[PDB]
Amino acid sequence: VYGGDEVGALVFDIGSYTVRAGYAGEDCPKVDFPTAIGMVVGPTYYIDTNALRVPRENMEAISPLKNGMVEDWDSFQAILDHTYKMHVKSEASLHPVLMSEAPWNTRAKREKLTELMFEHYNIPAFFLCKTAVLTAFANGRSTGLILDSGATHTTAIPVHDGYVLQQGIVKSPLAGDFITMQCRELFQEMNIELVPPYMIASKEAVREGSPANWKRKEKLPQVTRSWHNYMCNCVIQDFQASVLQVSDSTYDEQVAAQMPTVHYEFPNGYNCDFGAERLKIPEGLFDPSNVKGLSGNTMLGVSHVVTTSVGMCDIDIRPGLYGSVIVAGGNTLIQSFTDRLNRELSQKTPPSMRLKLIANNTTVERRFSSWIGGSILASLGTFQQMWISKQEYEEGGKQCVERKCP
Amino acid sequence: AVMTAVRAWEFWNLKTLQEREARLRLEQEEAELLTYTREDAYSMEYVYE
Amino acid sequence: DPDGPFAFRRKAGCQYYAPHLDQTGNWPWTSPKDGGLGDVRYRYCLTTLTVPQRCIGFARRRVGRGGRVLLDRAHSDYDSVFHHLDLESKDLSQILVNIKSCRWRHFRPRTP
Amino acid sequence: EGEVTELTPCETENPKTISHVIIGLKTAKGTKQLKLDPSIFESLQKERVEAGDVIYIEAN
Amino acid sequence: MHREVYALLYSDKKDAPPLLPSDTGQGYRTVKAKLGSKKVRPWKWMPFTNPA
Ligand SMILES: Nc1ncnc2c1ncn2[C@@H]1O[C@H](COP(=O)(O)OP(=O)(O)OP(=O)(O)O)[C@@H](O)[C@H]1O
Ligand SMILES: [Mg+2]
Repeated sequence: VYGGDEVGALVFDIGSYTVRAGYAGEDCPKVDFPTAIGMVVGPTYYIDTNALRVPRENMEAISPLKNGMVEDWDSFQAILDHTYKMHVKSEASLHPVLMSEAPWNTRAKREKLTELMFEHYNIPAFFLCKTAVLTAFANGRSTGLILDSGATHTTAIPVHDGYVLQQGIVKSPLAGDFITMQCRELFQEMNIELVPPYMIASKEAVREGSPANWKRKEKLPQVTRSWHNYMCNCVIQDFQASVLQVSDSTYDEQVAAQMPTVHYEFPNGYNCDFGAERLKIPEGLFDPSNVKGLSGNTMLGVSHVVTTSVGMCDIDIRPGLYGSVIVAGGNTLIQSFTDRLNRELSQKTPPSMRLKLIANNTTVERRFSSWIGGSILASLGTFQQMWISKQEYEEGGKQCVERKCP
Repeated sequence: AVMTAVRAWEFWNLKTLQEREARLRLEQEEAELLTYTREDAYSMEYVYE
Repeated sequence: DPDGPFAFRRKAGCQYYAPHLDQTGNWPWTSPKDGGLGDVRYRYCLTTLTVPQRCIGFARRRVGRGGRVLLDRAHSDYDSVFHHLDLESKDLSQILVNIKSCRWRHFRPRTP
Repeated sequence: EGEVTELTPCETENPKTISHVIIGLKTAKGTKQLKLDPSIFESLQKERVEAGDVIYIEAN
Repeated sequence: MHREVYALLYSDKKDAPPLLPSDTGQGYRTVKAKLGSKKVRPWKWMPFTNPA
C-alpha cells in the first residue's frame, strides 16, 4: 500500500564482541560498546568503554555470551539496563524491541530471553530473529548463504525465503579469538613484551628492535588477570586490524617474502617489521592443517565450511545459495580476505552454478549487517503483524515464542 | 628586461592556468547533482517513443 | 534405452518446466544478457531531466520511504558522453548511431 | 552563448593590468568559463552586458 | 557497451547518488510566496488498530 511504517521500535544486536543497539529506521547502530564487562564482587558492573578502560582493584572481565549464546543472565540484564539508561534514554515499556539471536540458539534460552524481556522490562512488544536472516535482509536478499566470521565462531548459514535452514548450519571454531591467540603466540615467539597502554606513563622514540624506553605509571592499583588479558586482547586486535592480510592465493614462503613488509608500533614504543609472518596467521582460517596447534585436527577452512553448508541443503536451493553469498562478521575485514575467499570458492564451486559474492567489503556493512537487517525488518509495515504483544505472552505464556518467531 | 620578463610571465601564466585546470578537475571529481525538482518527480510522466 | 534410466514420462494432468540449457539462470534483478529475468522495476535506463536540461545517464525511478520518488543512478564509463547527450569521437559516433536506431531506451519527461 | 554569471577581469603584473577577461556563461545544460582576450572589455561595456544577461559570442 | 543496467541495491561502488526531490532547490527566496501561502496539516503520534 505505502512505505513501511515506523512504530518507534528498538533493534538490539548483542554479539560476543560488541553490543549493537539503535532505533528502527536508522542506517547505522547508534551505539556499539564492548560485550566484555567489568565485575566487582548484585556485583558492581562496569559495561561501557569509559568504565572498562580505567584500572580498578579486584575487577574481573567477563562476558554474558558463551559460544554465541547468553549464559549469565545477570550480566545480560546489566548490559540491557546500561544500554537503555545511557544510550537509549527512553523507558523500556514505550518501545517495541527486536533482538537478534544465534542460528543455533536453544529453545529454553529463547524462552528465558522472552520471559526476561516481558516480565522484567515490561516491553510492549517483542520479536526474535536470526542473525543470518537479518544479514540477508540488509542486502535485500530473501535467500542466500550467510558467511559470518565473528569473534567466537565462523559459521555458514543457508537462508531460504527468509528462514534459516538449521540443518545446513556448519560452524568452525576458527574466528577472531583464534587469530588473537595466533598473534599472541607470534609475539611470544618473538619475545615481544605486550605492555598494555594503561601501564605506560610516557614513552620515547626508539629504533627498530631497540629496547623499549618507557616509564611505568605510578600508584597503579592491582588488577585482575582477566582485565590484563582483556587489555592485551584489545591491543592484539588492533594489531590484527592494522597489520594482518590474507594472501591472494595459497600461502608461499617465497611470494610472501618478496612482498613489502608492514611496520607497526606497539603502545610501549616498540616497533618492528613483521615481514612475511603477517601473512601466515590469516592462512590458518583457510588451511588449518598447517596451523601449529594441531595439524591432524578436523577443523574445516572457511571455503570448506561454505561448500559443506551448501552441500547439506536441497540441491534445488543450492543454485540460490551459490548465486547469493553474503560475507559478514568483523574477522572478514582482514585485507584481501574477500578476494581470497572468492578465488577459492570459484575454484571449488561447480561450473554449472553461478557464484557471486556481494560487494559489502566495508566495516559498517560487515559488522552491523545484522542490525541493518533488523532495522529494515522492524520498519516494514507488513511486519507489524509479526510482533509478539504482551497480551499474547500473557495468554500463550512463555511458550508463545516457539510459534510466533520461526 | 622586457625580453626576460616576457618569458618569466609566460611561464607564470602557464603555471597558473595548469593550477586552475587542476582545481577545476578537483571540483568536478566532487558530486555534481544531489537533487531534482518536484515537477520532474511527480508532475510529469517519463515516456519513450 | 540410454535415456531410460532418467527418461521423461509425461503423466495425465501434469505440466513441466523445461531446464535451462542455452544460458545459466540468474536473479530477476539481472539483465537478460546475463541469464536474468530482467524485471523492469530494476532496470536502469538513460534519463533526461527538465532542470537542468541535461541527460543524467542511467537512472531508475524508485519510490522512497515517505513516498518521495527518487531517481537512482548507475555509474557507467561513458557518463560524460551521456551528459553531452541530448536532442538525439569514435565512441560518441557509435553511441549516436545506436541511439538514432532506437536500440537504447532513453526516457524523457512529459506533462500528462 | 549563455547567461552571464561573472565578468571578473584577471589582474596581472605587466612583464592595473589585465591579461584575460573571464566570462561565465550558463545554459540549461550547464556552465562554462571562457578565458577571453582582454580587448573584449570594450565591447562588454558598449553592449552594457551585466550579470544575468544572455549573450552570444562568435568565435572568429 | 551496455544498453541498460540492472542491479538490486546499487550497480557499483562508483554509482552516483540518487536524486532526491526537494523544493527550495533554486533558493528559498523564489519559493517564499508558495511556501507562505499554505500551512501544513497536523501530524500526530497516535495508536492504531491492526485488524490483521
Ligand atoms: N578491520 C578489522 N580487521 C580485522 N579484524 C577486525 C576488524 N574489525 C573487527 N575485527 C575483528 O572482528 C572480530 C569479530 O567482530 P564482530 O563485530 O564481527 O563480532 P560479533 O558479531 O559481535 O561477535 P560473534 O559473532 O563472535 O558473537 C573481533 O574479534 C575484531 O577484533
Ligand atoms: Mg558475529
